[PDB]
Amino acid sequence: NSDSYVLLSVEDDGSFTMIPADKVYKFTARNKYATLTIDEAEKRMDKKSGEVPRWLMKHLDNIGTTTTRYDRT
Amino acid sequence: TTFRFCRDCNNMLYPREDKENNRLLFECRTCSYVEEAGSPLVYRHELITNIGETAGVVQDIGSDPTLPRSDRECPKCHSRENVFFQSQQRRKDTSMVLFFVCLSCSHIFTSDQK
Amino acid sequence: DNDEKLIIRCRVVRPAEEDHMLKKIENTMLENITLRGVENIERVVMMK
Amino acid sequence: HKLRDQVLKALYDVLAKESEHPPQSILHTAKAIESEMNKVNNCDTNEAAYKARYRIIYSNVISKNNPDLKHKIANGDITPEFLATCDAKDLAPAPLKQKIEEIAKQNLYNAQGATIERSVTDRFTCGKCKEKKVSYYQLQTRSADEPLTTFCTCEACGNRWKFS
Ligand SMILES: [Zn+2]
Ligand SMILES: [Zn+2]
Ligand SMILES: [Zn+2]
Repeated sequence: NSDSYVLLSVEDDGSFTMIPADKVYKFTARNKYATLTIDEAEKRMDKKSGEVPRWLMKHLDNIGTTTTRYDRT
Repeated sequence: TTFRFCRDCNNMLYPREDKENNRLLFECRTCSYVEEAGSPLVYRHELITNIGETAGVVQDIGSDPTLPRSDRECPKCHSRENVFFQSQQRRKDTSMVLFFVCLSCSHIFTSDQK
Repeated sequence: DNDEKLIIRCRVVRPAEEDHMLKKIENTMLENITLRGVENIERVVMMK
Repeated sequence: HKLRDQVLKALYDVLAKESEHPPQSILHTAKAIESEMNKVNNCDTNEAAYKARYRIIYSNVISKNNPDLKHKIANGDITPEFLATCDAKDLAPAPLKQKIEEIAKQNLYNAQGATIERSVTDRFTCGKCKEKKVSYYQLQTRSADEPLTTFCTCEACGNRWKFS
């Protein structure tokens, strides 16, 4: 819907400048929670286990592999 | 039986057991939020069901013209108008019980007397 | 037999990692264990 | 002597726990030893079926529905009788009894099958017994150049035939 929108932003005096919008972008958080690796992900996806462990991510985090960006910083 | 989500981050909570305090603690696999479980019920298969004959009701079922009309009354408002229609579930063993919906009391009632 | 709700209580005995093992053992005992009769024979009815 | 002490202690517990108190505790342990010594007379702790009959009588006592089994077992209904009874369906209680016979009647009816009834008339005549009890039925088989078949069967004996 990036065409039809128009902006009513109040100014300090109360002025309403018309800024015709051009595009709209959507942002999500990412790697907030120590994301995993595609390779070992494929090995979990394959039928090596009939069901993968429920706390397997907790065990990997206790191992310390692929930690958070904040923890690495 | 419902699937709770972590209030910090809308993700599927999983059950995991305390190692020593012997309680189910729904820990988030995304973030570190954890929550104790109200009941020891976790999983439920329910291999037999009989449900679905009733719902799908809108507040203006009678606004559609195609439903038939009768003269049995609603046993709350006593108005003689009604809308009747059969089960909304269709199995090969669903019953010929009927569902009667009125406009005055706006109420659903049946014709079974067992 | 005479209770109002017939119940079975079972546990795994061995001197973490419980749910999926117990679910698979549940699925196995439901799918495999014969009771009486002879398998590959189904519902049976009586004509006069 | 593990079983002959354990079941005696079980009957000690399930007779002291009654509202019918034991001031005749010597009579009640006489009842308990009589119960256990006829109980062994099936098995003598040498057969695996010993514990099953014990579980039947034990949880019939501790059932509640009914509690009146305690009163009738303390005021009569002697214990060497109640190995040879095997009346577990028959006792504790009678509403559950009449429930079971309604269930058995329902199952015996529902296990019966299809009984399509073959309406008869006297219009034709059989070939075997030559009776006019023709279980007639009508249907079309051949191509478009004809009407129906006039299928025939006799119901008095079983003779199927056809009319031209
Ligand atoms: Zn979370
Ligand atoms: Zn009404
Ligand atoms: Zn005949």
